[PDB]
Amino acid sequence: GVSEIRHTADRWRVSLDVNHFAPDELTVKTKDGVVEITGKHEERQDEHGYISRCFTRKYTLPPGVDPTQVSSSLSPEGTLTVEAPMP
Amino acid sequence: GVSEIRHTADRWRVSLDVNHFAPDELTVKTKDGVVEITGKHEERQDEHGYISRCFTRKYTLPPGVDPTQVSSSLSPEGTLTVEAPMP
Amino acid sequence: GVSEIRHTADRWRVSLDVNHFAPDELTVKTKDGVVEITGKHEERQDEHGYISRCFTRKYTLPPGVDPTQVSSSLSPEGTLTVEAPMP
Amino acid sequence: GVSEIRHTADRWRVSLDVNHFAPDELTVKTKDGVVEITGKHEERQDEHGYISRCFTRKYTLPPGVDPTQVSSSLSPEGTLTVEAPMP
Amino acid sequence: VSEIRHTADRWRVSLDVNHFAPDELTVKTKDGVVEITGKHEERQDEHGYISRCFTRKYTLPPGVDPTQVSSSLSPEGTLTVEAPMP
Amino acid sequence: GVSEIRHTADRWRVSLDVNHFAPDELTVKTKDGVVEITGKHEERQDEHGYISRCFTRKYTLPPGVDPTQVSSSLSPEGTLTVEAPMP
Amino acid sequence: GVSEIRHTADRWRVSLDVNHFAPDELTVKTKDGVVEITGKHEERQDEHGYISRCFTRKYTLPPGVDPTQVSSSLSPEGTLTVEAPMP
Amino acid sequence: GVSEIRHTADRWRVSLDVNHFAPDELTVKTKDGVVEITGKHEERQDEHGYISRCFTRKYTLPPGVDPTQVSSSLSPEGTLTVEAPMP
Amino acid sequence: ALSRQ
Amino acid sequence: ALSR
Amino acid sequence: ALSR
Amino acid sequence: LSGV
Repeated sequence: GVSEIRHTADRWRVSLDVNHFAPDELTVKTKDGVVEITGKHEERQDEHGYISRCFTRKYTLPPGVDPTQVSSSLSPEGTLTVEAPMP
Repeated sequence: GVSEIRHTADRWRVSLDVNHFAPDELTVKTKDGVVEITGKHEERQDEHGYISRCFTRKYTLPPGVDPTQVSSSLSPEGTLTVEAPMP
Repeated sequence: GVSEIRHTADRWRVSLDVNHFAPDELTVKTKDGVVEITGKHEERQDEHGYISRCFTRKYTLPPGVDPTQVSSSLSPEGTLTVEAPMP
Repeated sequence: GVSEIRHTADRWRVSLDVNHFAPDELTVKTKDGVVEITGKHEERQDEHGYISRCFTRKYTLPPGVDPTQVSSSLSPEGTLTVEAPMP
Repeated sequence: VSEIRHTADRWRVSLDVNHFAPDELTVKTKDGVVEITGKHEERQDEHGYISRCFTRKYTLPPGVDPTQVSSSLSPEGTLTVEAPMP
Repeated sequence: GVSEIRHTADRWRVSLDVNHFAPDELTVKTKDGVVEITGKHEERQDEHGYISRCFTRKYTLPPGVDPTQVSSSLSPEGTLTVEAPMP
Repeated sequence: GVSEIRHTADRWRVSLDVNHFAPDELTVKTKDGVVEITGKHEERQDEHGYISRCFTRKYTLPPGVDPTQVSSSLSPEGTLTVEAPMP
Repeated sequence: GVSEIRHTADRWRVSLDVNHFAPDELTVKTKDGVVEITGKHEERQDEHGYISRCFTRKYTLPPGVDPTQVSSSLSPEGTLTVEAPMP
Repeated sequence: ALSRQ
Repeated sequence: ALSR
Repeated sequence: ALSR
Repeated sequence: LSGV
């Protein structure tokens, strides 16, 4: 959903609210200067009934950042933080 | 002769927020006494980058409801209302 | 992945799930009545991150199979089929 | 005097299925802020023929984690868990 | 079942007509309306001999060139009628 | 005298779903040992647009059935049954 | 059921045992002077476990038979009878 | 030292009649603790006409059985016996 | 299913 | 259900 | 690219 | 002789 920007002079960083998705339901790939985040969870009951969800969000990276140095981690509250050093 | 007032049948209803989706991107279908709402929109740009979304939510109708009488309407604020008359 | 073998009176055939390897990363050679299948791919992102893989698989053929008649082909879904006619 | 309660640092964690490999056939090392998980087993017979396997998977650690504090454990089912304390 | 597939650049609809062959379907546009008709003679299906006929109409958005309407039937019996948005 | 028990003839039966047609839009007729069922409804507005439908289906009766003993009944679910006693 | 031939001077008639198939799981079609009988049922529990079945059976008719006069019916014991009048 | 007498493990067994199918028309596979037996033969002439058949039957293995130790054998009479050793 | 705390 |  |  |  809402994405927060936490860039600094030394690190490229974004945080994404994905509270409906578990760690095994998210994927983060980096290719050709674009970070791609995909999520998909099967049908299950929430507070209102049965629902399934899927999404794909893409971020553009500044030029020259090593795609092998991108790290992603989900918090127990459901915040996905994607990070990488600046060139 | 005089005019007459008539009673009207109760109505079952549910409400759902779908502000990210357009009218041509939402479908309402009934199967075996179950209302199925599907939303899907292709990749678009937003404040943070590119995003695409999809979902399917289900509701079990009260017994006796005529599935051919289910209707829905989308408000300007992106709220979808689904209702049907009770027998 | 899974390996399925079927030996009939007219044909010998094995199917192998190698859905992480490209066509130019697989090799099939026959010698001394044994089929040798080797795969290797460099570092590459999958649904969990960067990873490289290698494997060697060997199958013993039935007597009399002509090694010049062994055919191998990879499907779009990543299944490698190696088969040979019986004498 | 009274007893004291203290907070404890979060933990970064990843899990990996490696049921094909024995304990001594797996290694876990850190270098340049990256965790390297390597598996490798020599040729051995199974229900189909003979098979040897190798793989190296990598993970970029979150910024500021002490690489000397990385630990791993392998369940009997065959899942390797790697974790480390956060700053 | 007339699955709508509209976008912002293309008006598109798909219709299930698995009991009809290509030469048994016709699509024509007139006065801002697309008309689809199917008809096939007596013929055996999974239950016995049967003949069928139908006519379906859709309203096009105003300003669609009727010469830009295309119709095609897939091998599984889906008829797709589409046109571009002006 | 004593009361008696008598056997009764079997019954031939077919069922056909005609949920799109109203009772007065269906006809059942027998000609030359063939049961003809015909449905027809005029142009009608539905969820997608306008629609008119027509069909004729035929069933061959077993030999010897009395065509004057053919009957039919339509359930609320829109299923038509056609029945006749066997010789 | 009973899988026997019961031809007479005035009627071509055959019976077939299909006790594992329901009426709606069988189809009889006549084309090019050949009767084609198809059966298929989904995986279901029987006295031994889960099982699915499918079969195609063909009979050759004598010349001159009108395919619109072919009758077929299933008894409660599971015998499918197909018959037609002789020219 | 002296020789030794050892007890042997019990065996699990099921039997199935498949006289309509040749050996090269049957497959036995184990997956997820379930044995899957498939038979399929193309159209051939028999005493009544032409016939093709297909079936798939399943059995649930007892807990603890090694799926790689499942074996089968076809008798001349057409009976297929599948067995495997118990823990 | 988690991720909601 | 089936026949039988 | 890879097969999958 | 030929959904969605």
